[PDB]
Amino acid sequence: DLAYGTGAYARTRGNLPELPLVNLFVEATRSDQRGVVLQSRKGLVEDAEVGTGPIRGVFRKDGVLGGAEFVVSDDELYEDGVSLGTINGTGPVSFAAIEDELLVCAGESIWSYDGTTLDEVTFPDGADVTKVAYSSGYFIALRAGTGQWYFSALYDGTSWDGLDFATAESEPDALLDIVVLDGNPVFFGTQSVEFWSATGDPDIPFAPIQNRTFEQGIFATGCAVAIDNSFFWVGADKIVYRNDAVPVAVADDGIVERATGSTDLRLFLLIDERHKFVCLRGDTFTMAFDITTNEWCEFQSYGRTNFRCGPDMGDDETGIIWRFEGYSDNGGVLERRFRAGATLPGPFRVNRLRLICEVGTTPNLSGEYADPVIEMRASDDAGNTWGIWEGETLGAQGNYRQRVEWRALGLFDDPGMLFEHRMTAPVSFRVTAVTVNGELGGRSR
Amino acid sequence: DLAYGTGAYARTRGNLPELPLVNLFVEATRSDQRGVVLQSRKGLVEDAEVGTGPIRGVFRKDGVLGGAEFVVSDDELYEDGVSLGTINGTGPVSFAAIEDELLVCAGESIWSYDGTTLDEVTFPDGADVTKVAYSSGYFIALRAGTGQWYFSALYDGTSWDGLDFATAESEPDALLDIVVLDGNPVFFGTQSVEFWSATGDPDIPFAPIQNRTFEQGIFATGCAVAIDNSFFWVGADKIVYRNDAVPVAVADDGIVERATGSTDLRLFLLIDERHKFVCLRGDTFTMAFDITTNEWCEFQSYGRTNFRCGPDMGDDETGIIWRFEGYSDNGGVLERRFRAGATLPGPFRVNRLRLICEVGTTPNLSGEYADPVIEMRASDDAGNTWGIWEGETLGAQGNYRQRVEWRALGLFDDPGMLFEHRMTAPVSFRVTAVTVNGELGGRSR
Amino acid sequence: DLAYGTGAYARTRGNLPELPLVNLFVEATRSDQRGVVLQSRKGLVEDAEVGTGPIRGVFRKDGVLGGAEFVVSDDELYEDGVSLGTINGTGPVSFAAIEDELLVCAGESIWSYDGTTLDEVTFPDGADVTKVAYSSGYFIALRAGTGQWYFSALYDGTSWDGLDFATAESEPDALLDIVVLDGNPVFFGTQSVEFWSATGDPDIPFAPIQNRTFEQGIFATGCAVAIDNSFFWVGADKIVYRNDAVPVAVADDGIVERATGSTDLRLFLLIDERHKFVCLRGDTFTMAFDITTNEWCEFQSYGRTNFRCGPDMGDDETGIIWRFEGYSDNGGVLERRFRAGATLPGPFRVNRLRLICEVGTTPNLSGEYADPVIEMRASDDAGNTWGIWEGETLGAQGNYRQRVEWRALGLFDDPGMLFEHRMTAPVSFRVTAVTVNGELGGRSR
Amino acid sequence: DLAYGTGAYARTRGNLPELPLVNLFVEATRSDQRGVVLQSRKGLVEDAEVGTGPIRGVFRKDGVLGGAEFVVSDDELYEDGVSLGTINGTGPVSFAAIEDELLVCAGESIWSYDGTTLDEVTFPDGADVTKVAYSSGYFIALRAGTGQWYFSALYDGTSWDGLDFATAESEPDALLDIVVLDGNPVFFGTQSVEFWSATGDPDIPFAPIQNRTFEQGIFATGCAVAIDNSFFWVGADKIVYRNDAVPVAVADDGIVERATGSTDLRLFLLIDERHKFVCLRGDTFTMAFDITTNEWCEFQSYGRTNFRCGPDMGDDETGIIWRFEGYSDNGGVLERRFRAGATLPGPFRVNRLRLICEVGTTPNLSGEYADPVIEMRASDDAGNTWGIWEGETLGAQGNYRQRVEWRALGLFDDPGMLFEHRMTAPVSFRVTAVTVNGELGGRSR
Amino acid sequence: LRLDRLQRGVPIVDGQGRPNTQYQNLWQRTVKALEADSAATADILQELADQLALIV
Amino acid sequence: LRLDRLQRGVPIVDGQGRPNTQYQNLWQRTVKALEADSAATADILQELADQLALIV
Amino acid sequence: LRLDRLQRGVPIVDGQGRPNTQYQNLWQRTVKALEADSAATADILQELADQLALIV
Repeated sequence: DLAYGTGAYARTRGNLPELPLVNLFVEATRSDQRGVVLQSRKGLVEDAEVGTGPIRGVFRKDGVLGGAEFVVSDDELYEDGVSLGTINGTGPVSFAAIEDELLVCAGESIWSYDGTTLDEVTFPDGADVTKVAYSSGYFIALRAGTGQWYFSALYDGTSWDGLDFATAESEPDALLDIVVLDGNPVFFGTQSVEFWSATGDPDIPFAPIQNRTFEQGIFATGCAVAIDNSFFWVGADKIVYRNDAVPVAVADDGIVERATGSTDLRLFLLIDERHKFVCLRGDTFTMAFDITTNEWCEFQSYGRTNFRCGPDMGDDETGIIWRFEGYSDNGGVLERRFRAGATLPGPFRVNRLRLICEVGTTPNLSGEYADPVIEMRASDDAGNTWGIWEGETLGAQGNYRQRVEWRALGLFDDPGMLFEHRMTAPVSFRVTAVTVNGELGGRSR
Repeated sequence: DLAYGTGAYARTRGNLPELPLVNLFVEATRSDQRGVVLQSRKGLVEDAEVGTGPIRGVFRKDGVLGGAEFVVSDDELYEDGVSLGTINGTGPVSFAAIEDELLVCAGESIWSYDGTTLDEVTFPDGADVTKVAYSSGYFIALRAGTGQWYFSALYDGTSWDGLDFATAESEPDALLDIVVLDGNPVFFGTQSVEFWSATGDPDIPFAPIQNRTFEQGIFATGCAVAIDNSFFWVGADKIVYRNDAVPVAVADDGIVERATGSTDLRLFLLIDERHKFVCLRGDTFTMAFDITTNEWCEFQSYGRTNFRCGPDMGDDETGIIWRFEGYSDNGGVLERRFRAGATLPGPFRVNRLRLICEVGTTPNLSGEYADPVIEMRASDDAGNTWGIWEGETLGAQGNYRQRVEWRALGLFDDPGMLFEHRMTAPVSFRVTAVTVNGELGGRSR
Repeated sequence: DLAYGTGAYARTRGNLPELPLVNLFVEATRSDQRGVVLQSRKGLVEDAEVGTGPIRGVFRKDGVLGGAEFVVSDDELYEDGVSLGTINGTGPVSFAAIEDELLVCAGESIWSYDGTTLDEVTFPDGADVTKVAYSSGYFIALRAGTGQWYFSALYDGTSWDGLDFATAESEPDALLDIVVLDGNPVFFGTQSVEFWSATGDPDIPFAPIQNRTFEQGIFATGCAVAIDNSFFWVGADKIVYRNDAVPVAVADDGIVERATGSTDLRLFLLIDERHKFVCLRGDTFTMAFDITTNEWCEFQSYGRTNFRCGPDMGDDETGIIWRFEGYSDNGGVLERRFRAGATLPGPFRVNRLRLICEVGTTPNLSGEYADPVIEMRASDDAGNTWGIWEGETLGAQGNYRQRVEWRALGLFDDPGMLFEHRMTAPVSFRVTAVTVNGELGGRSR
Repeated sequence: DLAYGTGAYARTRGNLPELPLVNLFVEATRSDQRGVVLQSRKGLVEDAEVGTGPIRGVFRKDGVLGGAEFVVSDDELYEDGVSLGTINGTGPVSFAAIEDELLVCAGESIWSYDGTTLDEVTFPDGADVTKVAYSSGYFIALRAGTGQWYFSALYDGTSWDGLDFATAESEPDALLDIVVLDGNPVFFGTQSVEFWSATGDPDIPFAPIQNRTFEQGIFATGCAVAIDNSFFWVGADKIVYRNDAVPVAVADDGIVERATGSTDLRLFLLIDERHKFVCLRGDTFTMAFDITTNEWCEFQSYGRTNFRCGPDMGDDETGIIWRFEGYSDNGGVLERRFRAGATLPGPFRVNRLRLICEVGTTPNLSGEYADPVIEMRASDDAGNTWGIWEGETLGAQGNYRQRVEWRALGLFDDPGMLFEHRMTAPVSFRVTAVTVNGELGGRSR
Repeated sequence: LRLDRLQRGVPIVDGQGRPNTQYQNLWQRTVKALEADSAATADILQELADQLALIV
Repeated sequence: LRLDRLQRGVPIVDGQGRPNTQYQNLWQRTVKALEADSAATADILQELADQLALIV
Repeated sequence: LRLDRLQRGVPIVDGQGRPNTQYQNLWQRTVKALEADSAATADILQELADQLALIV
């Protein structure tokens, strides 16, 4: 039995062997003695086409403004597929909504929509607002370049007072993000993380919770996500931290090494039926951390340098909103790649390689993908140099008794053996186990 | 010794093997060395036939109005089988009663009954009420479509003031449900869960518990119950959560997968002698989570697409109230199905499959059920394709030494073996163990 | 070595094998390596014959009214064998006494005694009183049928004021029991349990402790006892609960199954030298839960459908007071029954069954009980059908080397073996261990 | 499988064997079954040439004065390479900055820069200031030789009042250091550590936290750093302590031995991708405690008696600021040395010594380093006397299957065997394991 | 609501050190009483200054 | 009499989460001070109303 | 300045039962407010005795 990489571990420092997990994530199961399996992420299909440019943010609340959607395609605002106006700003888009009023921030200005028209919100001193949030009946706006944050009127976001502001005393530099945790605001600056709580006093509505700050400030705007009564944020050292009694670095050495090579990082949310993926997106990667299994994985899109689905299921190049359905990425090819290997203290002959996986589940009876092809390649020098791809079939529809066997391979030595498996068919795929030199029995499979 | 499925794990993603548990639940025992035994759920027997329509709610409190039978059939209210009037509303029915007043809410309006006449309760602004509860001498009513709740006067549910109102600040959308935990009201909205307590003040009767909220919401009204000084609720992500310092997802991947396939979910309660079942009911399934054993089981009714028993022991089609009695389901049959299997590394020969179970306990001596038949069906491709059912006899009345055995089941290769056992006789059933290739026989039996 | 049933586990649902323990309880010991032994309860001996009807309650306090005992016989109060008056009420009898006054409640009215005469206490509105108690210098009386509890004056139970009442706001139905835990009253209602604390304020002497209520109510009056800074009470679902941070169900499935078959349940207390038994008494059973060992046992009386001794060492078809002494029940026969069994995967040959127990400790030299007889029977169908009793002798006085052995038991197949041992002598008895197929070879025993 | 030293343990007392770790640190990994590997530190490459003397402090805050570089080369202040003025000498340099004010202290006086000119700040009584910090809107300064510390006005560093001072009562000697932890100042003196918190009162801004002090003082000024929601300090007994409810000594016996032999100690912090090194620097050594792995390593620069990089990544005798890249230490040689071995009860024959390390990853193809040389040197008398270095090749570029193995080491005896491995090439290096008497296999490597 | 005492056999802290609902809400009541009575004292000071000004 | 403060190295909670005697009694003292102070404030209000009446 | 409430997910107690810095300082602030408010109440009583005589 070979142990596969349960999490994406690609550490280029030290030339350590890499175990990349592409479009596959570990999920606990009860039907297997091992208890865990590798399952494929669902493909992306077009839920709706809105706008022309990249989607900067999608907002959808059933109880807000009749449940209509709000999408910031490029620099315009669209509601129910109808353009409302032009939005100025180049940063990440933040939404803050109440029963009848919606506020949109793009990095420099605040815009208000109440179901009638879109109007620019007059801000004190005409300053730029990094992002806008809502908490305990108030609207919180972070002024760009300063450590002071303003709060609007009670259930009113179009009236901002110059004296209605509070300053993060312990932070001598500008704030960058806000997260509403436990109904209270949490401020992420470049140097510290501050906890504030509502007071119920109209004069001073929010007060800072003393003796609790984290010196690992946020890296940039939009790098904090609130999940499961906690939050995950990218620190100033390009390290992902989770909120606890003392913050813990949930990102291993490989994740931090990959992040350090990227200039822009964005932390957002991906939702599967029971899986919550904290997705960190860089220039050329998009790595998702699953909190249910506490494990990292990598999402990739075929033919592109980065995953198509961005924050809020928005395409990063076109105006397509994506949703998880089927196993075809935009009707194309979905790639699932993983590695299984072992370290050997001496010579080891490999006669069979069995891949206990799912078979005979193809929805296509004819065509190119009637018999899907899964390829394997072997390496002895810790994955540095690889052999040719040898491909087998997962069996046609109904061939549930299919053996995924790659038998007769040669000798492996001190560095160890590493086999890479890749599947590029738009059908379901699940990996249960990988074994070497199994028993040869059978019954007319 | 084969390992059977202690819980209902039917996950179709990745074509994982399924271990359905129909009408059987795991219970701890002291007699055997394993300490776990599968027991049959008791059958449903009619207790009262009231109303020519589906039963929406049943109320019984001995100290309230003399302990009368207050039930709600289609557009109808019944007291001890006597109609009191017509109730308007198409949502779940909620009751709130004190020594001499009973308030019923069907999702549209509030109806008051004092033992003499059934009246409609006037509400501020003539709005619609989703849920009505009682807490610390006050009657709480959630306004439909808004995040506001109104509290009545002291022990008077017919007097509601337009100023007696409170708003859930942490959640800007509308509230959906309310439970009473430890004598205090807990409010479930679409985006947050709020804790409130009665701070002894007549002018302000309830105040929120600061810095204690859950970022998860509630799927819909009626999806929250309370058993062990704690509450279970279906989150906005179709995941069942248990109350704790940090809510825990007590629903596994298969349960959430089945829930996501249903457009309507209802959480209610079932009571067995010691077992507390939190029952999540969809359009085509009914999964009961056992509080004592922390395991999921499936309840089905023969000839129906869903379990007949709904909330408060009420039938979903006819005005019959059910009560766990015997095993006969409405005078019909009761299906008890389970699976026992194993994963194999190579070839394996199954000479004998023995089922250590309940035998010789049939109350019938002359009918077709004088000797019940239990059918076993074997599969080699992880349950995808099955063989023909083979029947065994559980023994006549008094045959306590009957052996349930299947011989010469063949050879099972790599993917593993899976045997499904189904018993559809209206007599008591119990499964202790499943053994493969056991020792040979002893004395005469 | 055979593992005998350490606790009474008789579950008739599913026809599980039963291991009933009669008049025997598990006690930890240091003499033997196994650590635990089975000890027989002492017999019932004369202590006082008071009245004619059943003893509904016995009160004894050295510092109260000179230390004279107060016994409630059929409709009659007695002090030192002298009747004091006819008491009204068919409910459980409750006593509340201070150094100069005793209050007796029979479920309908309160009676006061002060060493001179017995009188009826004038209660507000002439309402029926469920039960009375004493706490922190006040007398508490629960109004029958309502959720009202009244408190008397300071150290005086004859003056009750109508306005001196308090309510359980979180409980809209009637209260049923009170327990004085840690100087403070705890109220058991049908649907909730409330914690109250004494206050130094004389206008309001008691205040409810917020955020600590158990929704498991009480079955009926007299179903709550206090041991070792905790309390045990029967819930509304006929489940025995022990007070903790969260109430814990100390009764397994068998106890609740037996309880549900009984209409009336009474929870009272029995005391051995170190063993504090919380005894649940039903229509046809009496089962004691041991505090020290956290295990259950059955108490039985020969020739009667239930244990002869009830609450406060009082009888039900007589007026004799019972005390624990010797090993003869009312000078008659004391029965000790237990079972030792094992489950087998195949055939097993039992040649010798040894019972390491008490031998040669009989107090009688002549007579019928000079050589006590212990009988054993065997069952191969998990106790459904038994063989003929085979009797051995425990040895005469001084035969401390006597061996309790049964030879040539035979062969036992798949379902397992179960041996039931019964002794019915008024002599002492204790079981140390049961062994199967022991080693031969002794020395002139 | 030889066990190598995971941390620098050089204890000269008792002539214990020494296990130095030079330019290598333990890093946890997931690819290897052993979990941990030895990773090389990155080489120093010049980033900016500022001044003509040793760097005393480097300040770079993006939100302060446009994110300019403030460097203290010797006794001069430089802004982005432009001289600003002359600063006082001997004492270590401390910075305290806000959005428009920057205070620099050098142990004698305070200098203020507001973006226009550098002005000396007049201190009360003309006393000397040792340390300057910023906390909760105030500027804190330590008067030299006294146990009282002064605080300035709100957001103003040039306004110090003689009456705005607070004294540490529990420490009668002078204070030496300040650490801003959790937004509050912590004062390190020669005899105690004081915790102070901002109370928000304008007249008295800071109050001490009573019943929270550490009896261990600080060795000197600049020996306290803050990281990971805690602080590290050097006690008066030259032992490194971590902050906790009870401070722990993270320095072992060897670390204290090295510290005691030096007269000057400086504690600073170094950052690698995921590694936070608390670096303690003496006159002839520079050790680093890893936060993530809790292990001590040693950093050295070739040709110099101590590590080149001082506090704030500045050179110790030249005006060069360093950065970590390419393992080419200033264009020279980066030495990596470590020791493996084991103790033996008797004779032991070593025939092969294999090193699982980096192979074929050199970026040089025409230079003397096209093939790097790693030298092993063996010892039998616990490392006291050593043999001749024997060199092996790590392989040319692309040779990923190179075997780094010595041959026929010989007989070793009771004291044990100790092998020292040293590589001095400017290439990446990593050690996974050291194996003794490995299996003799292979395939055309 | 009268401020409640701490019960001997009741835990106010969970397994991981967090405070439970009962202790959290009890602390909330105590702090609310602090703020309310401090506001009452401030009002007493203000109205007493008014009394000194106007009456004497 | 004086309200003590929590010590750094003194535990206020037991292994199972229950409060010990010291912390329980200290909280008792704090809450008793709360109630006494509130009663004093109520007496201040009553006597101040009486003062207003008598000066008027 | 303002007395803070106890957070749901923040532990106020360490592993061994000792109170952490945050809870210790919160208790310090609460007790300091107690002493300050009690001193204010005593001053109110004393000056009320002074002024009960002043107006008369």
